[PDB]
Amino acid sequence: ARGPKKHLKRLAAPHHWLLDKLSGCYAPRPSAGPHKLRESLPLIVFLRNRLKYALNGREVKAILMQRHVKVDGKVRTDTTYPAGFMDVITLDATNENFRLVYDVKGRFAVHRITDEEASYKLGKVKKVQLGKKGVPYVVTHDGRTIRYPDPNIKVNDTVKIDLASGKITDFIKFDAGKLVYVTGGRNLGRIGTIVHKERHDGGFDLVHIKDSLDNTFVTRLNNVFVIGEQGKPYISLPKGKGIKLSIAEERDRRRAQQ
Amino acid sequence: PRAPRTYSKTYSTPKRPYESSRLDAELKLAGEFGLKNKKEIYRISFQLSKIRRAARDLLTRDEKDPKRLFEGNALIRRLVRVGVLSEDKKKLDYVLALKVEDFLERRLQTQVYKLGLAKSVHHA
Amino acid sequence: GISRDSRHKRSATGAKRAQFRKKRKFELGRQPANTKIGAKRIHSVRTRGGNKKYRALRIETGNFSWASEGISKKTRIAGVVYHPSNNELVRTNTLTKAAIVQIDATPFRQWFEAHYGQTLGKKSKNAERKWAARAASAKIESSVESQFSAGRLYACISSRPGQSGRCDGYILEGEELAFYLRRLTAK
Amino acid sequence: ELTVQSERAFQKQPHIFNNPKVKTSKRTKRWYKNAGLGFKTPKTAIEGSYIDKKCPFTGLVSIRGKILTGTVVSTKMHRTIVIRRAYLHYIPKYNRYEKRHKNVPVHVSPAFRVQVGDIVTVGQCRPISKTVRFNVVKVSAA
RNA sequence: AUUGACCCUU
RNA sequence: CGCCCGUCGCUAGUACCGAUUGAAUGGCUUAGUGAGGCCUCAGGAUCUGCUUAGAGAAGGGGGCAACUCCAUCUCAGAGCGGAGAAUUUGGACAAACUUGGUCAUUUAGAGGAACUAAAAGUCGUAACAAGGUUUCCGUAGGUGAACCUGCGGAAGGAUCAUU
RNA sequence: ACCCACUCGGCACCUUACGAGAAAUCAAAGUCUUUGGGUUCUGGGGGGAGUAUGGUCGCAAGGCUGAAACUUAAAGGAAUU
RNA sequence: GUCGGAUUUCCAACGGGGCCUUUCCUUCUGGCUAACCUUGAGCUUGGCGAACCAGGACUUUUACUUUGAAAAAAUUAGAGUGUUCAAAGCAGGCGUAUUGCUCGAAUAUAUUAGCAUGGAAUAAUAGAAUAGGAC
RNA sequence: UAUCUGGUUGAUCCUGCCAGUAGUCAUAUGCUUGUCUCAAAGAUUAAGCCAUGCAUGUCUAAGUAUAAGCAAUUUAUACAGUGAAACUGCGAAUGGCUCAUUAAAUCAGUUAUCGUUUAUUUGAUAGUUCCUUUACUACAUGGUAUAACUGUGGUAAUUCUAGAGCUAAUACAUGCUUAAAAUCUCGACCCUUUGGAAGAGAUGUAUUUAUUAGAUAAAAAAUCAAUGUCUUCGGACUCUUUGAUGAUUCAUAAUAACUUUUCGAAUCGCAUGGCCUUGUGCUGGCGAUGGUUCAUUCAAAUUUCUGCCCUAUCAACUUUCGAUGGUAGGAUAGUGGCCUACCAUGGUUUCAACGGGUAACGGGGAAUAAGGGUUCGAUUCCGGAGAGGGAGCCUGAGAAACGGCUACC
RNA sequence: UCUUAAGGUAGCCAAAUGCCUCGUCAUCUAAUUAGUGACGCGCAUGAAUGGAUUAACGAGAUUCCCACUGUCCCUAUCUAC
Repeated sequence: ARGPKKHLKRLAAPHHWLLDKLSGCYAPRPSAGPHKLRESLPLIVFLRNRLKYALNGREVKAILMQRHVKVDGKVRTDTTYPAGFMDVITLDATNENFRLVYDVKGRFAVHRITDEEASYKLGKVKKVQLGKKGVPYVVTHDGRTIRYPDPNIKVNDTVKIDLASGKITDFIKFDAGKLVYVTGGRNLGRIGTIVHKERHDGGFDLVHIKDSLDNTFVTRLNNVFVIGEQGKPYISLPKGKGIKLSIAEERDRRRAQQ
Repeated sequence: PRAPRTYSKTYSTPKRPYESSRLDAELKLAGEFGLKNKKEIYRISFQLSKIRRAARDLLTRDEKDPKRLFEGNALIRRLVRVGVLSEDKKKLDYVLALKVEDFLERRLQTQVYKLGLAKSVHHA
Repeated sequence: GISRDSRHKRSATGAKRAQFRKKRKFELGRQPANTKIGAKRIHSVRTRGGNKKYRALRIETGNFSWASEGISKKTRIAGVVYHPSNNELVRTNTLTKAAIVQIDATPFRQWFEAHYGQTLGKKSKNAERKWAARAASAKIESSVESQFSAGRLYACISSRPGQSGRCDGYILEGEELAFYLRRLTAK
Repeated sequence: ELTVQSERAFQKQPHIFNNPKVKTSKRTKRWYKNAGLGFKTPKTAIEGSYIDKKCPFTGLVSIRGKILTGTVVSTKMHRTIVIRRAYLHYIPKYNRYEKRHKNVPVHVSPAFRVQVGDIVTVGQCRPISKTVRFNVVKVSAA
């Protein structure tokens, strides 16, 4: 009590960080920012464990302070800056762009992308409102707010954002027959092809979702993130394309193509 | 504090401390496989009981169950790789019917004597 | 140390709860303003997250609204005449919300004069056309005119002086006016 | 609730205005709303004379969260009644249940007339009183 | 018709 | 010549009752006194801004010797204000004591009265045989002690039986 | 009123063991390790002890409720010679 | 016939859907025309409709059971991986080893409660009776 | 990994317990003890008391330095340091420890905030002030005097501190930097009924006063008190159209005033660019630190449903004056008997209320388990509570904080 | 077993009954030949010469406590006669 917490113990950090239980009794508490604490990947862990570029929090601090790593077009020299879903982490050294997307097994994976692809990013709108002076605006899953949006945009839609300015270049509506990326729950990391939804007047809408292998599951409306249209997807997918092969099938795949 | 490092026992003592048949069998195994204590026999019996319990709880599951299939393949393959299971039978019946003597003869201590570097298991 | 939590209270079944916590800052209360009339005095009180409140003490004048005419002017308060909460507040002339007070209503009289060109109680072409167009609507009811004649209009405080620091109010009209006038005359 | 203005204060819907300048039929303006979730606004609440700022429809309270049902056991309180929710509690050791009940106190708007034995459904609102957290939204017995 | 009792361990 | 019951005697333990209008510790709880902080009625050291004012002792142009627009040390007389420490009014929160009230947990006691445990104590022989008056139950009375006796009941009786 | 044949309901009895039981024995004490028709009450080694304490009922005698400390390896049932 | 992984003339069972048998896939009204009376020398310019919309009619009231999201990590079971074995740990493994490439950190949810969802058998609960009953 | 054996007898079946037997992140203790890995550890009794030392401070290129502080350069006489102390800002509300209290309380899943606060983070977002108004007021931009520091120190004593002198600001109070479409009143005009031209004051945000809008899903004729657009007055009338939620007095917009004046940058770093009526002019970049408000994040506070050990040698409990509810107000960041004033007599309970005990913080979990269970969980994580016992507060976004203050014991 | 028959039972007790005696122990107090509670070989308690107990009552005897006070420390003053 008495005020907000500032430490984060190991075994209490989110499991999708792949942080070992030994080697320290604390984990980097993601600072306040664009994404929630649980569903965020701090730059410390991304540049220390995910990429192994830095062997120490000191080395990550040096990297961030001298500003090689820039997130979403801004340097973001915070040692535990919360970098969550759909963020672009750019390294000017070696000119490499990472898109922060989940893998098949619910973990933020490394995802090399080209410069033109890292130019833009997609964001799910969280709510559309009218700010002061009667200016409509939309808020995204990244905490971004866009003023004077296209009047057609509604809740649960997604926006392709130029990421250089505040303009929304494109937008995709949330409708049946649309390719999504389920973010959270048991199905964290599947490509969607929505079939339909249950409104469930009162809260917690559930949408039914079949991947490419004709496997159908159910997820929550807030839990589902649309990343393109049926056919071509707006952005690239990590290795595996998020289909959640069963454990036996994964065993066969490993034993054959080790 | 730091995370708790997990530890577990690797052996179990017999229920009846003084059984003539069990004592004679264990002393026979100790003498003919060159073991320092009966704790080694207890340890091998513990692992054998663990894998037998796993196999039994596997068999209680219906056929074509994904869990039964996967866990059966894993257990059988591990036993074959170590060498206590037959290299031609994945029936899992032998998985419910391994033997402490098989585990002991698979242990390295007798492997040196078998391959002929020892001339005696205690020399090994 | 005025508290505001319900852990000090008897349980709904009637059971006496035991002590669980020391009194907490986030569950505190503070003393009443007990606003009065004359020589306006405001003390700032710092609340959670800054968010200053204005404890009105002895506030002299307020802002009152005539809803039918859509007007609001700053007015002086003569005194409290009725309070549904406590008659002691009436006897003491204490200002709280929903307290009925008498006001001079002279700015309202001047506004009505300049707006309608109608006398109360006992020139230009533009002014005349405005008055003629706005006329045929100065027959509100007997009691508003009677209050204007007596010079003390009835108005109830709709603001909270001890919180916003203003004794803002609105003039009573129609069924509300008849209700409170009946309460006043019945004794 | 024989007369609307029995209390020392004047009862009216806050920020609802009845302009006296215009004098036509229906001189007093009554504000209502539908509560959502498929519940229908009673005609009594539509055309009544009560104010009752705690009504789901005419009042300023908003209904959201849990929705329960129960048979009322007490109507001896002003504008609030107590419903009995009877349920079975499972006990694994004995692999069977016991009868358990929970009395939840609820606020009933003058649009509803209920008596002991009536089966009413209520919905969660913000804390109305020390114990009342629900509002009656329907009655299923007569 | 009266008939009470008979040490400890083994 | 088995076993066995109870007084009485000895030794050692264990609780129980117990005057002391016992004691201690807390929980709530008639009342009373009531520190301190906080709001408030005042209070007002002290610090500090504004003006057409009057001069005791310099003054400078104007025909500078019968007059001056501003004035150096400058204030005792005036009014407009701002902050404002002691002190203090009424409150509201309320810590610590008394006599009360129980509640709960401990605890000291002169003395009293039981039970239990003890290789070989005394008095009887109540029970086990029809145990020599068949046993036992409930109740009542009596009595060194087991026990005796009345009334009703049981058989777990010493009778499964009188055509 | 008797005598026959049934029938319903009683107090019981004789025979046997399908069964049950430690046995004595039991047509229920059966249909209970092939364990479940419904339901109430009671017991958890022997003593201390139906005692102490509190409560409540009674005029009382006492009734109902009712421990523990401590002590002890047997008490006990049914049968056999 | 597929070097333990069979598109088939399989004529034997099982588990689900549809229709008729007095047996109803909760409606009064339009647009993307919809189980559509209108077919183009072979994706129709005119009715039905809830796999989607609205004002009346609701998951006949439940219990119960099926499935689905959640029930933090660590712990448990459990895939892997020569920590020299092991307890552990989540590490590691391979090059034209100048450059470098690369797998993994899965899988059960722990009474019950709440939320959706199929069923409706079993066990309850109401309807039309001095008809203020239904179309 | 579904197992028993010894003990009542002369012997037998039983009941029944005693004893054995195995395990224990269950302790203690005895004897013994060579290696490797790993590792609990003043919980129990005393949340008893504590000597001593340490455990909370903090700097950049980028808020203030003339230190009787240090080391000191010139391709330009038109401007390069490190900096102890002390102001200023932030932090010290995290962590760590412990388990005393606490039995529908905490806590566990589950909800709600349309019932609230929220430093920081992130994104977006402020051309309207000069309020007795064509000037009491500088924006090539202003005051106060306050720390450090300098002399004398006052006591045995503290992280005690005074009188005098300077001097800062991102400390404090005023204060201004535009040539934007557009409404309401004040009118000379003909005594009007399409009447309209001169120029003023208000129209930023904060105003949590009153009022209006925030609508919608289906074919004609109509005199009314006042033509509205074009308009041979003989007539056509189109252009009204503003979002979300399951749901609002929702977000926002608009109308009338009030504010004792919130904010709307008198703040810093970086090598220096371009324009020329070459003026110590005009224009200009990358930042740092502030800053309305809105979202976002970290949070917080309340909150729905269900679930907790033993006890009836606890059966009725709560209810002058809070117990249940209603109305109104106060207070709160907010809802609410949270508290006041008036009224009603309600609310819980054998489906165990209320009371008492706990050698009770709750959960994740642990030991042991054929199944079903039993016992344990102070303790590596989460959530509570506490800093010797209460109580009350300052500061702060956040504390009823204790390595903060005040008072009582 | 003796004296003249029996041999003080239940109770109660330094009691209004106990000599020794201001009994012994506990408690009450700073201190107690006092008071209360116990003890009992009780000179010389004890059962309608009634024993024990007992609510209520008492101008009965006694002990302590609170309240109160000129009883006292320690006296002073006033009024009437």
